[PDB]
Amino acid sequence: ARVLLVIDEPHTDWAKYFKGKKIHGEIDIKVEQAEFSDLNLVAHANGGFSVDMEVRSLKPDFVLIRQHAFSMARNGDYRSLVIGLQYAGIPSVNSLHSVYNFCDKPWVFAQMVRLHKKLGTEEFPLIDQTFYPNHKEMLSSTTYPVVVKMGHAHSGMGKVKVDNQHDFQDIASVVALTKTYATAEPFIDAKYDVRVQKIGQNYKAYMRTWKLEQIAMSDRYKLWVDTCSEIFGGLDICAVEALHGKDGRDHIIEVVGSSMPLIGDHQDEDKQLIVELVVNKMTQA
Amino acid sequence: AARVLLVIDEPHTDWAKYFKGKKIHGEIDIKVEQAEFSDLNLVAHANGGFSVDMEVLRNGVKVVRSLKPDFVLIRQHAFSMARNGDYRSLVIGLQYAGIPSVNSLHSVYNFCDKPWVFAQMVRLHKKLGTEEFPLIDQTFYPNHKEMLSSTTYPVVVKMGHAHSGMGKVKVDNQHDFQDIASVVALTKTYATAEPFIDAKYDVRVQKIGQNYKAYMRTSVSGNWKTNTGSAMLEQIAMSDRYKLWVDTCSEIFGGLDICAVEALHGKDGRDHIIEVVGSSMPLIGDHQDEDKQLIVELVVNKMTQA
Amino acid sequence: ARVLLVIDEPHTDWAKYFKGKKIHGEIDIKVEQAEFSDLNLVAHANGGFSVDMEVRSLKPDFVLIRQHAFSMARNGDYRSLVIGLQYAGIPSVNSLHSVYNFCDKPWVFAQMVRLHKKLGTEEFPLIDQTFYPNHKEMLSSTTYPVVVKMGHAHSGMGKVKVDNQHDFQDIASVVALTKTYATAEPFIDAKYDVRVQKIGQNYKAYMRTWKTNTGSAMLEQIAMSDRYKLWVDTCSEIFGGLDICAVEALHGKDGRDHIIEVVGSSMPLIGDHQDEDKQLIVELVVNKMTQA
Amino acid sequence: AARVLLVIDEPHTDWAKYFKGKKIHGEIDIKVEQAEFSDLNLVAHANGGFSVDMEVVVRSLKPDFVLIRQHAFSMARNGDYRSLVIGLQYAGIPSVNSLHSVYNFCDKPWVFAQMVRLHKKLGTEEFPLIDQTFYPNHKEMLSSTTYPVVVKMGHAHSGMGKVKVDNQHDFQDIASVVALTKTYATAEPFIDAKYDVRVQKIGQNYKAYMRTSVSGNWKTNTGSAMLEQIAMSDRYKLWVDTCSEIFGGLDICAVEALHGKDGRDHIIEVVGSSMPLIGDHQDEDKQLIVELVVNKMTQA
Ligand SMILES: Nc1ncnc2c1ncn2[C@@H]1O[C@H](COP(=O)(O)OP(=O)(O)OP(=O)(O)O)[C@@H](O)[C@H]1O
Ligand SMILES: Nc1ncnc2c1ncn2[C@@H]1O[C@H](COP(=O)(O)OP(=O)(O)OP(=O)(O)O)[C@@H](O)[C@H]1O
Ligand SMILES: Nc1ncnc2c1ncn2[C@@H]1O[C@H](COP(=O)(O)OP(=O)(O)OP(=O)(O)O)[C@@H](O)[C@H]1O
Ligand SMILES: Nc1ncnc2c1ncn2[C@@H]1O[C@H](COP(=O)(O)OP(=O)(O)OP(=O)(O)O)[C@@H](O)[C@H]1O
Ligand SMILES: [Ca+2]
Ligand SMILES: [Ca+2]
Ligand SMILES: [Ca+2]
Ligand SMILES: [Ca+2]
Repeated sequence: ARVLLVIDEPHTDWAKYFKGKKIHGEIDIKVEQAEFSDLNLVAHANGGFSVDMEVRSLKPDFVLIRQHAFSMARNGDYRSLVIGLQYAGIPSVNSLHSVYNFCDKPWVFAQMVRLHKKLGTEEFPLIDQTFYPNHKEMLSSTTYPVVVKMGHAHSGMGKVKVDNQHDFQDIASVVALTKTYATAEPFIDAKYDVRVQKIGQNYKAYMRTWKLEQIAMSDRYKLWVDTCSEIFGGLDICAVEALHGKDGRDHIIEVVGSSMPLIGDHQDEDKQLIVELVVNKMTQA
Repeated sequence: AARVLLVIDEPHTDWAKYFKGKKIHGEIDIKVEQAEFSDLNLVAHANGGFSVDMEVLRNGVKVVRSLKPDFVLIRQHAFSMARNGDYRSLVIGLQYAGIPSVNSLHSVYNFCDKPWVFAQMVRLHKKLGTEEFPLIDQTFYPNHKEMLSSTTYPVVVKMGHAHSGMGKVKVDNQHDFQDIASVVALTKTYATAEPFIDAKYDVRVQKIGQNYKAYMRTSVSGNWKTNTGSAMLEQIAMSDRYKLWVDTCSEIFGGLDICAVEALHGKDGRDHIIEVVGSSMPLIGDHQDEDKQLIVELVVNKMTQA
Repeated sequence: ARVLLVIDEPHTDWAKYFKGKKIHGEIDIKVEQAEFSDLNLVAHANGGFSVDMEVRSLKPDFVLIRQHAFSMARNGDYRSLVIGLQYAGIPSVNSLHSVYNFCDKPWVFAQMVRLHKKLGTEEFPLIDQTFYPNHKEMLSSTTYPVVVKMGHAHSGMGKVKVDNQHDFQDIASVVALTKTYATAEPFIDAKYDVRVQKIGQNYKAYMRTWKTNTGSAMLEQIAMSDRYKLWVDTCSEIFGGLDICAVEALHGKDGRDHIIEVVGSSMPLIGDHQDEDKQLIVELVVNKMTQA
Repeated sequence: AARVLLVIDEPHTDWAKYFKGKKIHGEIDIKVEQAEFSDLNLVAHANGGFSVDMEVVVRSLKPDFVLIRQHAFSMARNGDYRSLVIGLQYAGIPSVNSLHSVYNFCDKPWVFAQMVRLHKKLGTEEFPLIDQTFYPNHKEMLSSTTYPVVVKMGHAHSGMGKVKVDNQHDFQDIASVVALTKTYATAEPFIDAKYDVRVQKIGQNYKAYMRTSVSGNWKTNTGSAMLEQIAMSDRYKLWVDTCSEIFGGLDICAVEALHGKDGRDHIIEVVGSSMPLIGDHQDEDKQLIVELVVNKMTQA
């Protein structure tokens, strides 16, 4: 029986979705589930290794990662477990390589910058964004308001709207206390934001209208996510988020990996899709 | 043999000049060494032995010269949560070596957490009452989790331990407060929130030894932070009111030789004390040269007592 | 009913030890107990405040601190809670001031360095320790072996025996990764080590028979000498006074004593009089609460 | 319009000297700008605009290329320059080694993992990777099968954080120290080495040096030691060739291995473009690096 470790919150019962699924028609799949916070491991270059949960130990043959491997908030650093999993040679979705490299939002943005550079604005409208290695480079902005995003954090954390020079200077003084990097980008007066996802070969576009209706995929939206899905060796599960300004201009602000939240009326379909995806990946091994 | 005095301060002020010709007991000369925290290190032995190492730029070659100070004057902030602003171990080292200081090393170490110092003012306020010691209403949050909301807006949020306006922001509403709380989570430290005061001006009452001065500061750049941007300073008369403020605060942590009390003066006529600073308070106004001389007098007298 | 918050692990049922105890003869005492890791609070300059536990909230009239307030190990920093309690103006044992100042072992040691300078080696034999603000000052050592103690940690953590120059250099390079200070001191070929404790006005001395801290060891309560009493009485005066404290010393095979540390109100209770010590602590707390 | 090359290296090597007279496509000049990570900062815009600020006066530049000779990360205070690497990539500035490999080289265990893969593929005979155990944090550090071992704490250089442990009691003391570093660590068999070897590869040039101590230290990079260049073998060529393909390709790299007294080799690490130049051919290596960079610059 093949052991699949799914790093995810307890709500979604992954064992339920993998129930009955078999590799090559007879190799059963056992599902072990737990959050990053309850895991630890030890890996040997020789191949031996063990993942400890809660305390029960297991040896996953594969891993599905649905949780953020890193957050600059307290207790959110799980990079060393990602390193350990890679060290033990365990295959995963998304790839451990992409997971590790997704641990710095500006590092992932840089990849889109390169994409934007090749494709041009009419094909890939990447939002205008500025990167600051530290607060010392934060002096002012061309226009206001702007959205400042501090360090590497999720669910709105560390993201503030700044309406003027004085406030910017204050916010910059706060970046100094985070002792990390930050970005600033034009605040978009949005009519709504859209997220284009891609799981394996399935695509879906959702329209949500400061901080849900499924729409039709377009060739434009497909290009956005197809191009983004190729970074860091390829992302099996990813999505592109863009803001649609009242003036009709689109602005791509981010690309998410395998921890992207499932949304809308089809969360069930998407989980099954992820299951189909992981089963196929496990099959090849 | 000359007594060695180490002054920890930025190079803008040349203390050697101010201590020139000052003698202890009339015949002992004072040799002044000066440097910033960033260029200092030391080693201290329980038996009394010790050495202070100072990095100096002697013509391109980064040279380290060691000294054995008999006394120390601390004019720089020993701690800041900004990168490279943590000099607490040097303060511990100086105390470990038993070096006398101004202000006392004990007070300096205990001044490394603004809310910890503020707690002393809270005690003094419960004791003296609002009429005589109008401490501002402030709330202390050990971490971001307890930052849910405020009774009134706008509020001024002060993150961790920092200076010169660093880490302080004005928040006008509930939604913005929640965003700021999420930022606090990224600083991974404590934070305080206090009522934003529409101030006519702010004032600072200082006490150097037995010399008192009060200054009023007004912004002329539309900065609610009057220490940020150009502003106007006006020295004002000392009052019994101002004197009580700095006298009572000057007694904390065993006694502060150099200290000051900052208060905001509302447009509605109400005063609000927001902080007491130690021996690293910036000299201000048009009497800075006098204050430096007052500090020499104080230090020389403290050195004589040893 | 006065509320007493006891910060300690659950192995000790403080509610039981305080059961029946009343202040002034009629005011009952309500005991709330929890570890630092399960606590949070909010304090206002106006006197308002709340301590949140686990989630249930309380308003302690007094606190007894039995847990280390600071450790450089991950998750061990509770200094902000000690600041909060002081900000809320809550009385404590030991005093919150002393607890805060005990959060840097070398800072505490510095107080003993002064006592030693006043008393003299014959009265107060403080061990020959060296303080390094950071690793850059860690070059060598007069003698070997030495014991290096990194940062601020407990129960033997971060402490290592170093036998030679080269090993010292390697260990110094590790201090660099801790990004904090460290101390070095002569390794004592100890016959045994002793701990002289003082809880209120009750004194006890125990002899324990290289880290007698780690693994199985034997304890023998020994007589208090005036010498021992002097060590703990003087150390008990630092930072405004310690209601609970103990001095640790190493006794070398050559007959010499070496004081290596004074612990505060979170000192572990040891030997066979631990129940009595808890009872002495209860008496102490009740006396303190009565005066408020 | 001369091309700007920013070299991130310490003042010792005068890179401008080595690039003097070199021109792209025959006529385009190359201006060399040099500085250490500590004296650099920058700003990058998604629109392409950007600037590098060097404390020389705070002069600012717009490198057309970058050569990185300095470690981008160290867990010692002030050794974290990862955000500058991210910044350079955000600005889309070509580099040697690739900024991608530089960023991924900021965790020794992450790189070692790559060498684990190659070992699984190649076998001990061709790729004798040392027996190493990775610990995410001090909690899994219970004991060792054999002693003595070498504990390598977190991510650091020049011997920092590396200690020899001769027994269980000492392993536990060191485990408690790791707890204080609040990071990962690895443990590996201590090798009674006759000497240790390093096989380097710069572009298409290979070299192999052997180093042995003479100051009494097991860390032969600490104290007086003797270096001796030796002959390249196909065994060595395989080592550096295989590792040079990781993270999209390493322009400059080397594989370090220990040669036990029992005759066995043990590979312990692969370094990137900030590997120190050793031996009697440092001038030649700096020249090979100039050629490599000139070529890379030519292609852009
Ligand atoms: N530049 C901008 N202009 C206007 N609104 C913005 C901008 N950037 C972000 N927002 C708004 O803030 C929301 C959250 O921003 P962002 O997606 O960066 O946060 P996040 O922490 O990555 O979110 P989550 O983790 O919930 O995916 C966006 O959905 C959008 O509504
Ligand atoms: N609650 C407040 N309401 C109104 N203005 C405020 C408030 N708090 C601070 N300010 C303004 O900002 C200035 C700086 O604030 P504060 O003194 O707290 O910062 P700081 O970092 O300690 O600065 P410095 O080191 O210059 O003392 C005050 O002098 C005042 O002008
Ligand atoms: N200099 C020394 N020479 C010899 N043995 C020593 C020395 N320092 C410490 N030890 C031994 O190690 C034990 C624990 O060391 P120490 O008390 O410094 O550690 P700790 O972390 O404070 O421990 P605990 O929290 O148990 O008090 C001592 O009781 C003694 O047995
Ligand atoms: N397992 C081991 N057994 C024996 N000697 C070892 C072992 N690991 C390292 N050494 C010795 O220590 C030296 C330095 O170790 P290592 O290369 O791990 O350190 P480093 O910090 O990466 O140093 P550098 O950056 O100079 O490469 C090696 O050259 C070798 O002589
Ligand atoms: Ca998002
Ligand atoms: Ca102030
Ligand atoms: Ca102890
Ligand atoms: Ca190496």
